[PDB]
Amino acid sequence: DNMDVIGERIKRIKEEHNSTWHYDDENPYKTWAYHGSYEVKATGSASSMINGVVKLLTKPWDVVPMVTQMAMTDTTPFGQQRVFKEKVDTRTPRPLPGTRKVMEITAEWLWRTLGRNKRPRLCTREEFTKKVRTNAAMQWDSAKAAVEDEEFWKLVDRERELHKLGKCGSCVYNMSRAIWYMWLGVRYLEFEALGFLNEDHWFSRENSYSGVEGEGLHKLGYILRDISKIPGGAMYADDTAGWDTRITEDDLHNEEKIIQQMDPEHRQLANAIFKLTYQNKVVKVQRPTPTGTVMDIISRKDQRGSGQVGTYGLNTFTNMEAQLVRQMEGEGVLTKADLENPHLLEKKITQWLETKGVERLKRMAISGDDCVVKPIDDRFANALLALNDMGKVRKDIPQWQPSKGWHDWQQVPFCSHHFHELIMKDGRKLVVPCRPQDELIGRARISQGAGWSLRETACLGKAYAQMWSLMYFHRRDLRLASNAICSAVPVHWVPTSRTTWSIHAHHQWMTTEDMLTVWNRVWIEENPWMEDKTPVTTWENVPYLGKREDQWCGSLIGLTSRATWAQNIPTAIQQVRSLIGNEEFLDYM
Ligand SMILES: O=C(Cc1ccccc1Nc1c(Cl)cccc1Cl)NC1(C(=O)O)Cc2ccccc2C1
Ligand SMILES: [Zn+2]
Ligand SMILES: [Zn+2]
Repeated sequence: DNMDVIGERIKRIKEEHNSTWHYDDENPYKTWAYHGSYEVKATGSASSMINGVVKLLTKPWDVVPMVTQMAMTDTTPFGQQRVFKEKVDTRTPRPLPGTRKVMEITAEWLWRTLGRNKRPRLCTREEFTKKVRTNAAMQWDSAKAAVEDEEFWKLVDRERELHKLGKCGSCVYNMSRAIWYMWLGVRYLEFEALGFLNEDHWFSRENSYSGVEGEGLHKLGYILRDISKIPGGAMYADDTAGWDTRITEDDLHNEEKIIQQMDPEHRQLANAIFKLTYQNKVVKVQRPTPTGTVMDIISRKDQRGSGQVGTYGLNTFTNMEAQLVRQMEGEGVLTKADLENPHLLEKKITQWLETKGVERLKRMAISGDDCVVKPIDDRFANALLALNDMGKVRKDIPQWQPSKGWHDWQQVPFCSHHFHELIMKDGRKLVVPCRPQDELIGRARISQGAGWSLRETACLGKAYAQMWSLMYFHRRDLRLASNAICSAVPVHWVPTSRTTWSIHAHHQWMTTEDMLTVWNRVWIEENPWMEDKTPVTTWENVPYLGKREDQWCGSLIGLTSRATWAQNIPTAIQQVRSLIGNEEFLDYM
Protein backbone atom coordinates (compact mmCIF):
# COMPACT_ATOMS: atom_id res chain seq x y z
CA ASP A 1 0.00 0.00 0.00
CA ASN A 2 2.49 2.70 1.18
CA MET A 3 5.84 0.79 1.40
CA ASP A 4 7.54 3.49 -0.72
CA VAL A 5 7.13 6.03 2.14
CA ILE A 6 7.62 3.75 5.21
CA GLY A 7 9.98 1.15 3.66
CA GLU A 8 13.33 2.79 4.45
CA ARG A 9 12.38 3.12 8.16
CA ILE A 10 11.35 -0.58 8.37
CA LYS A 11 14.48 -1.69 6.44
CA ARG A 12 16.66 0.17 9.01
CA ILE A 13 14.86 -1.32 12.04
CA LYS A 14 14.99 -4.82 10.47
CA GLU A 15 18.75 -4.45 9.70
CA GLU A 16 19.51 -3.18 13.22
CA HIS A 17 17.67 -6.14 14.85
CA ASN A 18 18.26 -8.88 12.23
CA SER A 19 19.37 -11.30 15.00
CA THR A 20 15.79 -11.64 16.28
CA TRP A 21 13.68 -10.09 13.45
CA HIS A 22 10.65 -12.28 12.62
CA TYR A 23 7.06 -12.20 11.40
CA ASP A 24 4.75 -13.15 14.29
CA ASP A 25 1.50 -14.66 12.97
CA GLU A 26 -0.08 -14.25 16.44
CA ASN A 27 0.08 -10.40 16.17
CA PRO A 28 -3.24 -8.86 17.30
CA TYR A 29 -3.31 -5.88 14.83
CA LYS A 30 -6.61 -5.56 12.91
CA THR A 31 -6.66 -1.93 11.61
CA TRP A 32 -2.88 -1.26 11.60
CA ALA A 33 -0.52 -2.86 9.06
CA TYR A 34 1.89 -5.20 10.87
CA HIS A 35 5.45 -5.42 9.48
CA GLY A 36 7.39 -7.52 12.01
CA SER A 37 8.76 -7.99 15.53
CA TYR A 38 12.10 -8.21 17.35
CA GLU A 39 13.09 -9.11 20.93
CA VAL A 40 13.27 -6.32 23.54
CA LYS A 41 13.52 -6.12 27.35
CA ALA A 42 10.11 -5.18 28.85
CA THR A 43 9.66 -1.57 30.02
CA GLY A 44 7.17 -0.09 32.54
CA SER A 45 5.60 -1.16 35.85
CA ALA A 46 2.26 -2.70 36.95
CA SER A 47 1.80 0.07 39.60
CA SER A 48 3.14 3.59 40.39
CA MET A 49 5.79 4.51 43.00
CA ILE A 50 4.26 6.18 46.09
CA ASN A 51 5.49 9.53 47.48
CA GLY A 52 5.95 8.68 51.17
CA VAL A 53 6.10 12.36 52.23
CA VAL A 54 2.65 13.20 50.75
CA LYS A 55 1.27 9.81 51.89
CA LEU A 56 2.39 10.28 55.54
CA LEU A 57 0.78 13.76 55.61
CA THR A 58 -2.58 12.66 54.00
CA LYS A 59 -3.46 9.62 56.19
CA PRO A 60 -7.33 9.99 55.87
CA TRP A 61 -6.91 9.37 52.10
CA ASP A 62 -5.05 6.02 52.61
CA VAL A 63 -8.44 4.24 52.31
CA VAL A 64 -10.17 6.40 49.59
CA PRO A 65 -10.81 4.33 46.43
CA MET A 66 -9.90 6.92 43.77
CA VAL A 67 -6.59 7.57 45.60
CA THR A 68 -5.79 3.79 45.55
CA GLN A 69 -6.81 3.50 41.85
CA MET A 70 -4.48 6.23 40.55
CA ALA A 71 -1.48 4.32 41.91
CA MET A 72 -2.42 1.22 39.78
CA THR A 73 -1.58 2.52 36.28
CA ASP A 74 -0.12 -0.45 34.34
CA THR A 75 2.61 0.61 31.87
CA THR A 76 4.07 -2.91 31.19
CA PRO A 77 3.69 -4.53 27.70
CA PHE A 78 0.44 -6.16 29.01
CA GLY A 79 -0.94 -2.70 29.85
CA GLN A 80 0.23 -1.23 26.51
CA GLN A 81 -1.49 -4.07 24.58
CA ARG A 82 -4.71 -3.65 26.64
CA VAL A 83 -4.95 0.10 25.84
CA PHE A 84 -4.02 -0.50 22.19
CA LYS A 85 -6.68 -3.19 21.63
CA GLU A 86 -9.52 -1.41 23.46
CA LYS A 87 -8.85 2.11 22.11
CA VAL A 88 -6.37 2.40 19.21
CA ASP A 89 -7.17 -0.61 16.97
CA THR A 90 -10.28 1.03 15.39
CA ARG A 91 -11.34 2.39 11.98
CA THR A 92 -13.43 5.64 11.65
CA PRO A 93 -16.00 5.52 8.80
CA ARG A 94 -15.20 8.02 6.05
CA PRO A 95 -17.24 11.24 6.30
CA LEU A 96 -19.92 11.84 3.60
CA PRO A 97 -19.01 13.97 0.51
CA GLY A 98 -20.99 17.04 1.67
CA THR A 99 -19.40 16.80 5.14
CA ARG A 100 -15.92 16.66 3.51
CA LYS A 101 -16.78 19.68 1.37
CA VAL A 102 -17.92 21.90 4.32
CA MET A 103 -14.87 20.77 6.37
CA GLU A 104 -12.52 21.75 3.54
CA ILE A 105 -14.20 25.17 3.07
CA THR A 106 -14.14 25.81 6.82
CA ALA A 107 -10.47 24.66 7.14
CA GLU A 108 -9.31 27.01 4.33
CA TRP A 109 -11.19 29.94 5.92
CA LEU A 110 -9.87 29.07 9.39
CA TRP A 111 -6.22 28.85 8.29
CA ARG A 112 -6.55 32.21 6.48
CA THR A 113 -8.10 33.77 9.61
CA LEU A 114 -5.36 32.28 11.86
CA GLY A 115 -2.64 33.61 9.53
CA ARG A 116 -4.08 37.14 9.08
CA ASN A 117 -1.34 38.77 11.25
CA LYS A 118 1.25 36.01 11.83
CA ARG A 119 3.32 34.31 9.13
CA PRO A 120 4.65 30.73 9.54
CA ARG A 121 8.37 30.28 10.13
CA LEU A 122 10.96 27.60 10.82
CA CYS A 123 12.05 26.90 14.40
CA THR A 124 15.75 26.53 15.12
CA ARG A 125 18.42 24.36 16.85
CA GLU A 126 19.02 27.13 19.50
CA GLU A 127 15.27 27.52 20.16
CA PHE A 128 14.94 23.74 20.76
CA THR A 129 18.18 23.75 22.83
CA LYS A 130 16.90 26.62 25.03
CA LYS A 131 13.55 24.86 25.65
CA VAL A 132 15.36 21.60 26.49
CA ARG A 133 17.74 23.41 28.90
CA THR A 134 14.95 25.32 30.72
CA ASN A 135 12.96 22.07 31.14
CA ALA A 136 15.97 20.06 32.41
CA ALA A 137 16.29 22.63 35.27
CA MET A 138 12.70 22.07 36.58
CA GLN A 139 14.36 12.29 29.99
CA TRP A 140 15.25 16.03 30.07
CA ASP A 141 18.79 15.17 31.34
CA SER A 142 19.34 12.80 28.41
CA ALA A 143 17.88 15.47 26.06
CA LYS A 144 20.22 18.15 27.52
CA ALA A 145 23.22 15.86 26.91
CA ALA A 146 22.00 15.15 23.35
CA VAL A 147 21.58 18.86 22.37
CA GLU A 148 25.14 19.54 23.68
CA ASP A 149 26.60 16.74 21.48
CA GLU A 150 27.49 17.95 17.93
CA GLU A 151 26.99 14.39 16.60
CA PHE A 152 23.27 14.64 17.46
CA TRP A 153 22.95 17.73 15.21
CA LYS A 154 24.95 16.06 12.40
CA LEU A 155 22.46 13.11 12.58
CA VAL A 156 19.58 15.70 12.47
CA ASP A 157 21.13 17.27 9.30
CA ARG A 158 21.44 13.91 7.51
CA GLU A 159 17.76 13.11 8.28
CA ARG A 160 16.71 16.62 7.12
CA GLU A 161 18.50 16.01 3.78
CA LEU A 162 16.40 12.82 3.32
CA HIS A 163 13.20 14.82 4.18
CA LYS A 164 14.17 17.37 1.48
CA LEU A 165 14.28 14.52 -1.09
CA GLY A 166 10.81 13.32 0.11
CA LYS A 167 12.27 10.41 2.14
CA CYS A 168 12.39 9.38 5.80
CA GLY A 169 14.89 7.00 7.38
CA SER A 170 14.52 7.29 11.16
CA CYS A 171 11.35 9.17 12.27
CA VAL A 172 9.56 6.41 14.19
CA TYR A 173 6.95 7.02 16.92
CA ASN A 174 7.06 5.03 20.21
CA MET A 175 3.67 4.02 21.71
CA SER A 176 21.19 2.55 22.71
CA ARG A 177 22.32 6.20 22.25
CA ALA A 178 21.62 5.99 18.48
CA ILE A 179 17.88 5.19 18.86
CA TRP A 180 17.41 7.95 21.50
CA TYR A 181 19.20 10.39 19.12
CA MET A 182 16.89 9.30 16.26
CA TRP A 183 13.75 9.83 18.39
CA LEU A 184 14.87 13.25 19.72
CA GLY A 185 15.99 14.08 16.11
CA VAL A 186 12.46 13.30 14.84
CA ARG A 187 10.97 15.58 17.53
CA TYR A 188 13.49 18.31 16.57
CA LEU A 189 12.58 18.07 12.84
CA GLU A 190 8.88 18.22 13.71
CA PHE A 191 9.54 21.24 15.99
CA GLU A 192 11.58 22.91 13.21
CA ALA A 193 8.72 22.56 10.69
CA LEU A 194 5.57 22.93 12.87
CA GLY A 195 6.81 24.41 16.17
CA PHE A 196 5.76 27.91 15.04
CA LEU A 197 2.10 27.09 15.94
CA ASN A 198 3.12 26.84 19.61
CA GLU A 199 6.18 29.20 19.71
CA ASP A 200 4.38 32.04 17.95
CA HIS A 201 1.05 31.57 19.83
CA TRP A 202 -1.19 30.75 16.85
CA PHE A 203 -3.85 29.40 19.24
CA SER A 204 -3.72 32.36 21.68
CA ARG A 205 -7.19 33.84 22.35
CA GLU A 206 -6.23 37.11 20.59
CA ASN A 207 -5.08 35.25 17.45
CA SER A 208 -7.63 32.40 17.25
CA TYR A 209 -10.68 33.80 19.16
CA SER A 210 -11.57 30.32 20.49
CA GLY A 211 -8.12 29.28 21.68
CA VAL A 212 -6.71 29.60 25.22
CA GLU A 213 -2.95 29.08 24.56
CA GLY A 214 -0.75 30.95 27.02
CA GLU A 215 -3.75 31.76 29.30
CA GLY A 216 -2.99 29.38 32.21
CA LEU A 217 -5.33 27.31 34.37
CA HIS A 218 -5.93 30.37 36.59
CA LYS A 219 -7.40 32.30 33.59
CA LEU A 220 -9.70 29.62 32.02
CA GLY A 221 -12.55 30.20 34.48
CA TYR A 222 -12.52 33.92 33.74
CA ILE A 223 -12.75 33.13 29.98
CA LEU A 224 -15.75 30.77 30.55
CA ARG A 225 -17.37 33.55 32.64
CA ASP A 226 -16.80 36.05 29.77
CA ILE A 227 -18.33 33.54 27.30
CA SER A 228 -21.41 33.24 29.62
CA LYS A 229 -22.17 36.94 28.92
CA ILE A 230 -22.64 36.37 25.18
CA PRO A 231 -26.35 36.16 24.30
CA GLY A 232 -27.43 32.69 23.12
CA GLY A 233 -28.27 29.21 24.37
CA ALA A 234 -26.61 27.00 26.98
CA MET A 235 -22.90 26.22 27.19
CA TYR A 236 -22.06 22.80 25.67
CA ALA A 237 -18.89 20.85 26.53
CA ASP A 238 -19.19 17.46 24.77
CA ASP A 239 -16.30 15.04 25.30
CA THR A 240 -15.22 13.07 22.17
CA ALA A 241 -14.38 9.37 22.68
CA GLY A 242 -10.62 8.99 21.92
CA TRP A 243 -10.18 12.23 19.87
CA ASP A 244 -6.71 11.25 18.53
CA THR A 245 -8.10 7.93 17.12
CA ARG A 246 -10.86 9.90 15.31
CA ILE A 247 -8.53 12.16 13.31
CA THR A 248 -9.32 11.00 9.79
CA GLU A 249 -7.29 11.13 6.54
CA ASP A 250 -9.64 14.03 5.55
CA ASP A 251 -8.79 15.91 8.80
CA LEU A 252 -5.03 15.46 8.04
CA HIS A 253 -5.38 16.88 4.53
CA ASN A 254 -7.30 19.90 5.94
CA GLU A 255 -4.56 20.48 8.58
CA GLU A 256 -1.87 20.31 5.89
CA LYS A 257 -3.39 23.43 4.16
CA ILE A 258 -1.22 25.61 6.46
CA ILE A 259 1.79 24.78 4.17
CA GLN A 260 0.17 27.19 1.60
CA GLN A 261 1.19 30.16 3.81
CA MET A 262 4.85 29.05 4.22
CA ASP A 263 8.02 30.22 2.46
CA PRO A 264 9.45 27.63 -0.06
CA GLU A 265 12.25 26.29 2.23
CA HIS A 266 9.74 25.90 5.14
CA ARG A 267 6.95 24.33 3.01
CA GLN A 268 9.38 21.63 1.79
CA LEU A 269 10.20 20.61 5.41
CA ALA A 270 6.62 20.86 6.72
CA ASN A 271 5.32 18.88 3.70
CA ALA A 272 7.83 16.13 4.64
CA ILE A 273 6.50 16.07 8.25
CA PHE A 274 2.86 15.95 7.03
CA LYS A 275 3.41 13.31 4.29
CA LEU A 276 6.06 11.14 5.98
CA THR A 277 5.21 11.20 9.72
CA TYR A 278 1.58 12.38 10.05
CA GLN A 279 -0.24 10.88 7.00
CA ASN A 280 2.02 7.78 7.00
CA LYS A 281 3.57 6.67 10.28
CA VAL A 282 5.79 3.90 11.63
CA VAL A 283 5.10 2.96 15.24
CA LYS A 284 6.86 0.70 17.80
CA VAL A 285 4.71 -1.02 20.48
CA GLN A 286 5.75 -3.63 23.09
CA ARG A 287 3.89 -6.94 23.38
CA PRO A 288 4.24 -9.85 25.83
CA THR A 289 4.68 -13.32 24.28
CA PRO A 290 4.81 -16.80 25.98
CA THR A 291 8.61 -16.76 25.63
CA GLY A 292 9.26 -13.06 26.40
CA THR A 293 8.64 -9.51 25.12
CA VAL A 294 8.71 -8.31 21.50
CA MET A 295 8.57 -4.86 19.88
CA ASP A 296 6.07 -4.74 17.02
CA ILE A 297 6.47 -2.50 14.01
CA ILE A 298 3.12 -1.23 12.73
CA SER A 299 1.85 1.53 10.39
CA ARG A 300 -1.38 3.37 9.39
CA LYS A 301 -2.39 6.47 7.42
CA ASP A 302 -4.79 8.18 9.86
CA GLN A 303 -5.01 9.07 13.61
CA ARG A 304 -2.39 11.08 15.51
CA GLY A 305 0.85 10.12 17.20
CA SER A 306 0.20 11.58 20.71
CA GLY A 307 3.95 12.02 21.45
CA GLN A 308 4.16 14.67 18.69
CA VAL A 309 3.68 18.08 20.42
CA GLY A 310 2.52 19.51 17.06
CA THR A 311 -0.64 17.56 17.83
CA TYR A 312 -1.95 20.08 20.42
CA GLY A 313 -2.17 22.90 17.84
CA LEU A 314 -3.55 20.66 15.08
CA ASN A 315 -6.15 19.13 17.46
CA THR A 316 -7.20 22.68 18.46
CA PHE A 317 -7.49 23.63 14.74
CA THR A 318 -9.63 20.57 13.81
CA ASN A 319 -11.82 20.98 16.93
CA MET A 320 -12.40 24.71 16.08
CA GLU A 321 -13.34 23.66 12.53
CA ALA A 322 -15.69 20.81 13.75
CA GLN A 323 -17.46 23.10 16.25
CA LEU A 324 -18.03 25.80 13.59
CA VAL A 325 -19.53 23.04 11.36
CA ARG A 326 -21.79 21.93 14.29
CA GLN A 327 -22.85 25.58 14.91
CA MET A 328 -23.73 25.89 11.13
CA GLU A 329 -25.90 22.73 11.42
CA GLY A 330 -27.66 24.10 14.54
CA GLU A 331 -28.43 27.36 12.71
CA GLY A 332 -29.99 25.50 9.75
CA VAL A 333 -27.11 26.45 7.38
CA LEU A 334 -26.15 22.75 6.97
CA THR A 335 -28.97 20.26 6.43
CA LYS A 336 -28.91 16.39 6.32
CA ALA A 337 -29.31 16.65 2.49
CA ASP A 338 -26.20 18.94 2.27
CA LEU A 339 -24.05 16.45 4.18
CA GLU A 340 -24.74 13.70 1.64
CA ASN A 341 -24.30 16.12 -1.32
CA PRO A 342 -20.55 16.26 -3.30
CA HIS A 343 -22.40 19.21 -5.01
CA LEU A 344 -23.61 21.30 -1.97
CA LEU A 345 -23.76 25.10 -2.35
CA GLU A 346 -20.28 26.32 -1.35
CA LYS A 347 -21.35 29.99 -1.35
CA LYS A 348 -23.84 29.72 1.57
CA ILE A 349 -21.03 28.23 3.74
CA THR A 350 -18.56 30.96 2.62
CA GLN A 351 -21.17 33.66 3.34
CA TRP A 352 -21.83 32.31 6.86
CA LEU A 353 -18.06 32.18 7.54
CA GLU A 354 -17.39 35.71 6.19
CA THR A 355 -20.32 37.30 8.05
CA LYS A 356 -20.54 35.29 11.31
CA GLY A 357 -17.44 33.03 11.56
CA VAL A 358 -15.36 35.22 13.92
CA GLU A 359 -18.42 35.99 16.08
CA ARG A 360 -19.05 32.21 16.32
CA LEU A 361 -15.39 31.51 17.21
CA LYS A 362 -15.69 34.04 20.12
CA ARG A 363 -18.49 31.84 21.62
CA MET A 364 -15.97 29.00 22.20
CA ALA A 365 -13.05 28.00 24.44
CA ILE A 366 -11.11 25.24 22.65
CA SER A 367 -7.97 23.44 23.83
CA GLY A 368 -6.99 20.34 21.86
CA ASP A 369 -10.00 17.99 22.07
CA ASP A 370 -11.57 20.08 24.93
CA CYS A 371 -14.34 22.47 23.87
CA VAL A 372 -16.92 24.75 25.41
CA VAL A 373 -19.43 26.24 22.93
CA LYS A 374 -22.18 28.78 23.61
CA PRO A 375 -24.29 28.68 20.42
CA ILE A 376 -26.83 31.35 19.35
CA ASP A 377 -29.64 28.98 20.56
CA ASP A 378 -30.24 25.39 21.78
CA ARG A 379 -30.86 23.86 18.31
CA PHE A 380 -27.10 22.99 18.61
CA ALA A 381 -28.03 20.36 21.27
CA ASN A 382 -29.69 18.28 18.51
CA ALA A 383 -27.26 19.19 15.67
CA LEU A 384 -25.39 15.84 15.66
CA LEU A 385 -25.41 14.79 11.97
CA ALA A 386 -22.12 16.52 11.02
CA LEU A 387 -20.42 15.85 14.41
CA ASN A 388 -21.01 12.07 14.19
CA ASP A 389 -20.28 12.00 10.43
CA MET A 390 -16.93 13.83 10.94
CA GLY A 391 -16.02 10.90 13.24
CA LYS A 392 -16.11 13.00 16.44
CA VAL A 393 -18.55 10.66 18.28
CA ARG A 394 -19.35 11.85 21.80
CA LYS A 395 -18.19 9.68 24.70
CA ASP A 396 -20.67 7.47 26.73
CA ILE A 397 -23.95 8.71 25.23
CA PRO A 398 -26.17 7.18 22.49
CA GLN A 399 -25.17 8.64 19.09
CA TRP A 400 -28.47 10.54 18.51
CA GLN A 401 -29.48 11.36 22.10
CA PRO A 402 -29.30 15.43 22.35
CA SER A 403 -26.33 17.01 24.14
CA LYS A 404 -26.92 18.32 27.64
CA GLY A 405 -25.94 21.96 28.03
CA TRP A 406 -25.28 24.06 31.13
CA HIS A 407 -26.96 27.30 32.02
CA ASP A 408 -24.36 28.00 34.80
CA TRP A 409 -20.81 28.52 33.47
CA GLN A 410 -19.55 27.29 36.89
CA GLN A 411 -20.88 23.78 36.15
CA VAL A 412 -19.06 23.53 32.76
CA PRO A 413 -16.11 20.52 32.46
CA PHE A 414 -13.18 22.26 30.71
CA CYS A 415 -9.60 20.89 30.69
CA SER A 416 -10.41 18.42 33.53
CA HIS A 417 -11.69 21.25 35.77
CA HIS A 418 -14.76 23.30 36.65
CA PHE A 419 -14.55 26.93 37.90
CA HIS A 420 -16.05 28.82 40.87
CA GLU A 421 -16.61 32.51 41.39
CA LEU A 422 -15.64 33.25 45.03
CA ILE A 423 -16.27 36.40 47.02
CA MET A 424 -13.34 37.50 49.14
CA LYS A 425 -13.91 39.09 52.60
CA ASP A 426 -13.13 42.52 51.03
CA GLY A 427 -15.88 42.13 48.36
CA ARG A 428 -13.56 41.36 45.42
CA LYS A 429 -14.45 38.37 43.24
CA LEU A 430 -12.01 35.60 42.16
CA VAL A 431 -12.65 32.86 39.58
CA VAL A 432 -10.80 29.71 40.60
CA PRO A 433 -10.08 26.28 39.07
CA CYS A 434 -11.35 23.16 40.79
CA ARG A 435 -11.62 19.36 40.34
CA PRO A 436 -12.57 16.30 42.51
CA GLN A 437 -10.26 16.48 45.49
CA ASP A 438 -9.51 12.73 45.38
CA GLU A 439 -7.88 13.26 41.95
CA LEU A 440 -5.61 16.04 43.31
CA ILE A 441 -4.57 14.01 46.39
CA GLY A 442 -4.24 10.78 44.36
CA ARG A 443 -1.93 12.48 41.84
CA ALA A 444 0.26 14.15 44.50
CA ARG A 445 0.78 10.76 46.19
CA ILE A 446 2.44 9.35 43.02
CA SER A 447 6.24 9.63 42.77
CA GLN A 448 7.79 9.90 39.29
CA GLY A 449 10.90 7.69 39.12
CA ALA A 450 12.74 4.86 40.85
CA GLY A 451 15.75 5.18 43.17
CA TRP A 452 14.73 8.73 44.17
CA SER A 453 16.20 9.94 47.50
CA LEU A 454 14.06 11.24 50.35
CA ARG A 455 15.19 14.76 49.24
CA GLU A 456 13.85 14.36 45.67
CA THR A 457 10.58 12.82 46.96
CA ALA A 458 10.08 15.62 49.56
CA CYS A 459 10.83 18.25 46.88
CA LEU A 460 8.17 16.74 44.57
CA GLY A 461 5.73 16.76 47.54
CA LYS A 462 6.61 20.45 48.10
CA ALA A 463 5.93 21.15 44.37
CA TYR A 464 2.43 19.58 44.73
CA ALA A 465 1.81 21.48 48.00
CA GLN A 466 2.78 24.85 46.44
CA MET A 467 0.61 24.15 43.37
CA TRP A 468 -2.30 23.54 45.81
CA SER A 469 -1.53 26.82 47.63
CA LEU A 470 -1.67 28.73 44.30
CA MET A 471 -4.47 27.01 42.37
CA TYR A 472 -6.52 24.98 44.90
CA PHE A 473 -6.19 27.16 48.08
CA HIS A 474 -10.03 27.34 48.27
CA ARG A 475 -10.19 23.62 49.19
CA ARG A 476 -9.91 23.36 53.01
CA ASP A 477 -8.15 19.96 53.06
CA LEU A 478 -5.64 21.02 50.41
CA ARG A 479 -4.68 24.26 52.19
CA LEU A 480 -4.12 22.27 55.42
CA ALA A 481 -2.20 19.40 53.67
CA SER A 482 -0.18 22.03 51.71
CA ASN A 483 0.82 23.83 54.97
CA ALA A 484 1.74 20.46 56.55
CA ILE A 485 4.02 19.42 53.58
CA CYS A 486 5.73 22.84 53.44
CA SER A 487 6.37 22.68 57.22
CA ALA A 488 7.82 19.11 56.85
CA VAL A 489 10.21 20.02 53.98
CA PRO A 490 13.70 22.44 54.57
CA VAL A 491 12.43 25.91 53.41
CA HIS A 492 15.44 26.29 51.04
CA TRP A 493 14.81 22.95 49.28
CA VAL A 494 13.70 23.75 45.74
CA PRO A 495 10.66 21.86 44.34
CA THR A 496 11.75 19.27 41.72
CA SER A 497 10.23 17.38 38.75
CA ARG A 498 6.78 18.54 37.61
CA THR A 499 3.28 18.29 39.08
CA THR A 500 1.59 18.16 35.66
CA TRP A 501 2.43 17.99 31.95
CA SER A 502 -0.63 20.19 31.07
CA ILE A 503 -0.13 23.06 28.64
CA HIS A 504 -2.26 25.16 31.08
CA ALA A 505 0.27 24.79 33.91
CA HIS A 506 2.62 27.75 34.23
CA HIS A 507 4.51 26.23 37.21
CA GLN A 508 4.51 29.37 39.45
CA TRP A 509 4.85 26.91 42.44
CA MET A 510 8.33 25.83 41.22
CA THR A 511 10.02 28.44 43.47
CA THR A 512 11.26 29.01 47.06
CA GLU A 513 9.61 32.44 47.07
CA ASP A 514 6.92 32.96 49.78
CA MET A 515 3.64 31.42 48.47
CA LEU A 516 1.50 34.36 49.68
CA THR A 517 3.73 36.71 47.61
CA VAL A 518 3.34 34.48 44.56
CA TRP A 519 -0.46 34.21 45.24
CA ASN A 520 -0.68 38.03 45.20
CA ARG A 521 1.26 38.23 41.95
CA VAL A 522 -0.94 35.63 40.18
CA TRP A 523 -4.41 36.45 41.67
CA ILE A 524 -4.07 40.25 42.15
CA GLU A 525 -1.13 42.03 40.41
CA GLU A 526 -1.08 40.15 37.09
CA ASN A 527 -4.78 39.12 37.03
CA PRO A 528 -6.44 41.19 34.26
CA TRP A 529 -9.89 40.57 35.75
CA MET A 530 -8.83 42.03 39.17
CA GLU A 531 -9.32 45.83 38.83
CA ASP A 532 -8.43 46.67 42.44
CA LYS A 533 -4.75 45.77 42.96
CA THR A 534 -4.83 45.92 46.80
CA PRO A 535 -2.57 43.07 48.05
CA VAL A 536 -3.87 40.40 50.40
CA THR A 537 -1.59 40.52 53.47
CA THR A 538 -2.59 37.23 55.16
CA TRP A 539 -3.87 33.72 54.15
CA GLU A 540 -6.85 34.52 56.44
CA ASN A 541 -8.04 36.87 53.63
CA VAL A 542 -7.54 34.19 50.85
CA PRO A 543 -11.01 32.68 50.46
CA TYR A 544 -12.26 29.13 50.57
CA LEU A 545 -15.12 27.54 48.67
CA GLY A 546 -18.44 27.30 50.48
CA LYS A 547 -18.35 24.40 52.99
CA ARG A 548 -21.24 22.72 51.15
CA GLU A 549 -19.50 23.03 47.74
CA ASP A 550 -16.12 21.91 49.22
CA GLN A 551 -17.90 18.78 50.62
CA TRP A 552 -19.78 18.15 47.31
CA CYS A 553 -16.39 18.37 45.53
CA GLY A 554 -14.72 15.73 47.74
CA SER A 555 -13.73 17.45 51.02
CA LEU A 556 -13.55 15.31 54.19
CA ILE A 557 -14.35 18.42 56.31
CA GLY A 558 -16.93 17.44 58.96
CA LEU A 559 -15.74 13.83 59.21
CA THR A 560 -14.22 12.62 62.49
CA SER A 561 -11.19 11.05 60.75
CA ARG A 562 -10.47 14.44 59.09
CA ALA A 563 -10.79 16.27 62.47
CA THR A 564 -8.39 13.72 64.05
CA TRP A 565 -5.87 14.26 61.21
CA ALA A 566 -6.03 18.06 61.50
CA GLN A 567 -5.51 17.87 65.30
CA ASN A 568 -2.58 15.42 65.06
CA ILE A 569 -0.85 16.91 61.95
CA PRO A 570 2.08 18.52 64.02
CA THR A 571 2.99 14.94 65.05
CA ALA A 572 3.14 13.68 61.42
CA ILE A 573 5.10 16.81 60.32
CA GLN A 574 7.66 16.15 63.09
CA GLN A 575 8.03 12.50 62.00
CA VAL A 576 8.88 13.62 58.44
CA ARG A 577 11.32 16.25 59.82
CA SER A 578 13.02 13.62 62.02
CA LEU A 579 13.74 11.43 58.97
CA ILE A 580 14.94 14.34 56.81
CA GLY A 581 17.37 15.50 59.52
CA ASN A 582 18.66 18.71 61.13
CA GLU A 583 17.62 21.19 58.41
CA GLU A 584 15.95 24.62 58.58
CA PHE A 585 12.16 24.19 58.71
CA LEU A 586 9.37 26.74 59.21
CA ASP A 587 6.02 26.22 60.98
CA TYR A 588 3.12 27.10 58.62
CA MET A 589 0.40 25.53 60.85
O1 LIG B 1 7.02 22.81 23.71
C1 LIG B 1 6.88 22.00 24.62
C2 LIG B 1 7.79 20.77 24.70
C3 LIG B 1 9.13 20.90 23.97
C4 LIG B 1 10.31 20.91 24.75
C5 LIG B 1 11.58 20.99 24.15
C6 LIG B 1 11.68 21.10 22.75
C7 LIG B 1 10.52 21.08 21.95
C8 LIG B 1 9.24 20.96 22.55
N1 LIG B 1 8.10 21.00 21.74
C9 LIG B 1 7.75 20.74 20.40
C10 LIG B 1 8.17 19.53 19.77
CL1 LIG B 1 9.24 18.43 20.57
C11 LIG B 1 7.71 19.18 18.49
C12 LIG B 1 6.81 20.01 17.80
C13 LIG B 1 6.39 21.21 18.40
C14 LIG B 1 6.82 21.56 19.70
CL2 LIG B 1 6.25 23.06 20.35
N2 LIG B 1 5.94 22.10 25.56
C15 LIG B 1 4.91 23.12 25.80
C16 LIG B 1 5.62 24.49 25.92
O2 LIG B 1 5.34 25.50 25.29
O3 LIG B 1 6.66 24.47 26.79
C17 LIG B 1 3.85 23.09 24.63
C18 LIG B 1 2.91 22.01 25.07
C19 LIG B 1 2.04 21.24 24.28
C20 LIG B 1 1.26 20.24 24.91
C21 LIG B 1 1.37 20.03 26.31
C22 LIG B 1 2.27 20.80 27.08
C23 LIG B 1 3.02 21.80 26.44
C24 LIG B 1 4.03 22.75 27.05
ZN1 LIG C 1 12.39 11.35 9.06
ZN1 LIG D 1 -15.32 22.66 42.69
